[PDB]
Amino acid sequence: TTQLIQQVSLTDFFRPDIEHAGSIVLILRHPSDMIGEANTLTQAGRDPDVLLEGLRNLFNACTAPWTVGEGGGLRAYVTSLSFIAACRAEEYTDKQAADANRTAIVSAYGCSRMETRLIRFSECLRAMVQCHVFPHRFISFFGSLLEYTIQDNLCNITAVAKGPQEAARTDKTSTRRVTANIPACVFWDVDKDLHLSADGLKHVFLVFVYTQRRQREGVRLHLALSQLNEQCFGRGIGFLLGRIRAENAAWGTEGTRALPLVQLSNDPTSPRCSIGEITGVNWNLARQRLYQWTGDFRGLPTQLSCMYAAYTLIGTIPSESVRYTRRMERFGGYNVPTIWLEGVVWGGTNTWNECYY
Amino acid sequence: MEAHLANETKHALWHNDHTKGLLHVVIPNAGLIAAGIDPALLILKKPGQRFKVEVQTRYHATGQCEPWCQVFAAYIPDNALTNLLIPKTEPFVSHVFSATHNSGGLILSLPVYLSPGLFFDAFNVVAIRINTGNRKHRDICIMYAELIPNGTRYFADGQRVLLLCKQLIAYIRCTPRLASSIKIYAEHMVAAMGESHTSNGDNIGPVSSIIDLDRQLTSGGIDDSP
Amino acid sequence: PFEIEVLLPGELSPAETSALQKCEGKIITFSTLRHRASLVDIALSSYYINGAPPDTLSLLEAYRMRFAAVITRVIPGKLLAHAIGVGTPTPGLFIQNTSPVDLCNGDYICLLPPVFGSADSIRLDSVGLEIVFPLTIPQTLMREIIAKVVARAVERTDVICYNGRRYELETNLQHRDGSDAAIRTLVLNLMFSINEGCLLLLALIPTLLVQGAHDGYVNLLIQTANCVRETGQLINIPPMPRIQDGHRRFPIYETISSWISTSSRLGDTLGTRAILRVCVFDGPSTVHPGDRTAVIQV
Amino acid sequence: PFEIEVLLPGELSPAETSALQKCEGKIITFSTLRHRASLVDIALSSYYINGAPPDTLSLLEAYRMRFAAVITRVIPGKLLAHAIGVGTPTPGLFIQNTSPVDLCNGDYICLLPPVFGSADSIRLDSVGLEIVFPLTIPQTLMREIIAKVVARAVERTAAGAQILPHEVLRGADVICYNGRRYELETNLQHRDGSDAAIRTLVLNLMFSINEGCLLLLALIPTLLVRFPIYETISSWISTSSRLGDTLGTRAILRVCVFDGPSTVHPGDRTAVIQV
Repeated sequence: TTQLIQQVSLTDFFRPDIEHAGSIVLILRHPSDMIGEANTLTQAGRDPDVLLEGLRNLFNACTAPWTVGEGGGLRAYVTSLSFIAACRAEEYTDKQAADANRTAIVSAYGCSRMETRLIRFSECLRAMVQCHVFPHRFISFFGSLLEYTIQDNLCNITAVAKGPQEAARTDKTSTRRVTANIPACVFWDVDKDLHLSADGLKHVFLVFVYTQRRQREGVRLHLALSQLNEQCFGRGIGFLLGRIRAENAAWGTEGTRALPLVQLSNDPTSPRCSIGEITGVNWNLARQRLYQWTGDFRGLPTQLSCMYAAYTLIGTIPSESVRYTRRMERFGGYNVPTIWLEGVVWGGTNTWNECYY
Repeated sequence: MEAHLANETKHALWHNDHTKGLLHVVIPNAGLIAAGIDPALLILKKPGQRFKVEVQTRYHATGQCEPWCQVFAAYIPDNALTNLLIPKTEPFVSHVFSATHNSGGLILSLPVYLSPGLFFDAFNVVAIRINTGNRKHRDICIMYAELIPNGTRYFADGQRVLLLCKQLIAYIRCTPRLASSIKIYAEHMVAAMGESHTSNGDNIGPVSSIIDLDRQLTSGGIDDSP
Repeated sequence: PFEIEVLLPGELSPAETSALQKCEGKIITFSTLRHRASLVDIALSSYYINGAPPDTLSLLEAYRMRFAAVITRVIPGKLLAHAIGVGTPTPGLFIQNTSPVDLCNGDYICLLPPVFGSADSIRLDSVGLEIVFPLTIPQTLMREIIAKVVARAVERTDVICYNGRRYELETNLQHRDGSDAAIRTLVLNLMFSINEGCLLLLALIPTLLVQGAHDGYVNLLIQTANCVRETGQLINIPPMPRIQDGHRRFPIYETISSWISTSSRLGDTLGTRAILRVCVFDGPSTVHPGDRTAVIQV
Repeated sequence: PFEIEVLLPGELSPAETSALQKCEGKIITFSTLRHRASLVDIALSSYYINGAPPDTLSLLEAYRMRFAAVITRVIPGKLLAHAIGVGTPTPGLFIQNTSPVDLCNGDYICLLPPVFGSADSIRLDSVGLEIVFPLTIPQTLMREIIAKVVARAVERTAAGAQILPHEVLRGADVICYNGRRYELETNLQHRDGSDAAIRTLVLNLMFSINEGCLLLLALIPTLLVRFPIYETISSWISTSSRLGDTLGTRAILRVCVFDGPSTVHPGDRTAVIQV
């Protein structure tokens, strides 16, 4: 059930630093395909020049423009976990430490043009989010890379999947077993609504909510971990975010006489002439009164306004009753706070089953 | 023509307050030669200026004023008449039709008052705000007499469509493709327009069909009045 | 793989011990998952809370929230059971045709409260708890009883014939704990179902009837559309509208995408997860009451 | 725990062996595997049921109700089947990408033949025993394809029954992959008999949409500031419940592509798993 699959990538969205475990890598999509698909889903409302400007800026900022969009299997299609943590995990648990970690990372990795790249990425993400385009419809499940190697300007890291990774005894790490750790921003408080004991096997879910406000938008890549059923995850998310769900619904309405005589005209006085009065006469002059509704509307977009909750079954645990310990680690050129866990594996499928409210 | 059409939904959704009736008005760009500015920076160049146009009223010894109007538009160079009259055929662009050196165009929103008590006079000047240099902005100021001249051109538009339809029929018939069904049905449709007009006269009659504005913008002002 | 252990209750009765040692096949459900359980949580007295009998909707949502498990063989030394975890093979099990009717091959067996008939009640003489064996069918009559019960719930505020066989049912609805959930979900479905294509569809009834006049596919809709035709003429029927743009605008794609999303959402909410796909060998796939089969994981 | 065998057809050696030499990545599935099976029960000739020829819906439901299995054996003088299962080992997991359409790493396996347009499924009509294999596309790709084909069908029917078609019918719908060209929907005058089964489907879909959007204004206008009127609602609920199981097409097989076979040329050695 375990396979060794490696990807031929040199430097896409990562630096040739010391490899570390507990990293999650996703697969992006070509901007041309997404803009070609969304040119009809935009439905006007915003100027399309900002998207083109953002795409041009991203193409210019990306290294080796002659390799992206052509060639073989060498392109920009993967993203390291460090970039995601620096861009999203900064205002979740402890800001006064998250900002220090981000500054240390951007000072130790780039040290020459890291701030410009970070601001360009932030602006491109804001442009790609404000245009009411969801990129999660193309992301597929990917494995976790776990390998230690180095070469002359080359690095080939293999990936593993669900199975006996910790029991295979590869004898290639510091200890006789493998290392499995997760960052600080992996668990959120749930006892306030789940005071009942979590007797059972817990599940790991990835949550990516969406916001819709007045000319302002943001991303929130949370990581839920609850024993509740999959169908109740959306209800729990809606209940937890009930203070902002109403505001989102009110701000999402962007982009009248009823008929109470039906109950009285159903049985008596029924002018059922939908065939006899149409197939016989031309009906080009008898259409005088009819109904008018005393209104005029064109388009009622509601499906793309109430979508604010999502969850996917990614990652499981071989055993329950997992206990987390808060400790410190010293590695690399700087000491950063980390949380050590045990009995955690990866795998699964990226089956998007959302429940909007 | 796309931004204005998209923005027309706000006017369409309006039900009350009939004192502001939006309509399509085309302003020729012939006066832009005396502006002395760069036309490149007027459509899409170095975004950030956020050029906007506002429309306001000017009363006389009555007080109050209109609370402006948030509208915007964009120009179109390189023979805007060709791309606004002839249907857009960019994937298969070729030597279609024939026209002289045309110019650009613009669409400006001007509210109008409609009510049982219509009334008409020339005592109000419409002020247009342009986000350009205040030194010699080269603006215009007209009264309400020119806004509502009480006239329309309904008869002169009939002959304009005839020339275009004849030209398109000739272009379709000049290429020997498709099948004979199209040719035979076109011939039947042409013959159906008149017995002696085609059998004893002419089918198409290109003679001197030149796309020009000679009898279209000269006569036909007051012709369909009661 | 992993197996749970249940402590044997005292005062064993041979009358049910023989049945357990002979059958070894029964579908059961549980809420609390624990490797070492002595009294579990399947207690009617504990589930009775205040004292009022549970409602059909309450039982349905409780079953949906709770997981499912398959009872494996039982040995006198200790009681063993197999739960449903991840999609991995689980050899060493046994199943039986509990339903009185035949089951098609590759059918996902669900769990429903006994409403089809008055099933036998085995009153255990022990002190811990008692086990009641339900007798229902996964989806065949479920897809009709759910429609009947929701229709009754929405109208408050039978006989089914198949191959010459008549089936009787006994409804029970006396609580309003699920009425709020039902009205909330129906209003949510109604709000998510309205789109901009309905006006265009209603503005095309003459063309639709003209096309169908020489088609023949009219009775298959008019035998049940008794009120649709009446309400068709009681609508605005507006003329052809003007779109804001005719280059990259298509409301049909948006409305079909919204309908697909809503259909997927309702199928996920109304669909119980049960990865049980058996594969027959040699003999026919159709099962018969009174036979014994094996367990196959796919 | 049992072996599977097949019968080699007679007087058809050269052409069949030449086809099998080129096609080494075919897929064979059986509704109920037995010790002895023939080729006259898994072909199109055996799909005739309910006194009517098989249609696209019948093929889709048969594919959904059928299992999934693969084989790997190309011998000019021998042809036998092998057991497929988790317990039974399957050495030599080598498959060939029969579909020339380019794919991506980590896709979902689904059965959807392209009979609506550009099928290009050449079979052997000299014996009547043909096994047409469907193309594999991800769930999102198949949803987009279904949406585009139903949109084309409804717009074509509207143009036919409107006597005044709209000049806009395509707009800008070009599917690419990392800057490529698909060259699809290049024919308009071509006609096929597969459209006789989708008209009823689209009519039912539009009727359901109309009744669902009309029931909102008939019950109570909350957002607006001898006839029991129940048979239509009951029929709509029953049809929705029936279609709820029909719309379920979750993928079962998993694709685990090592590097990429189609990076420079599609149709190469591709890896796959059974997760």
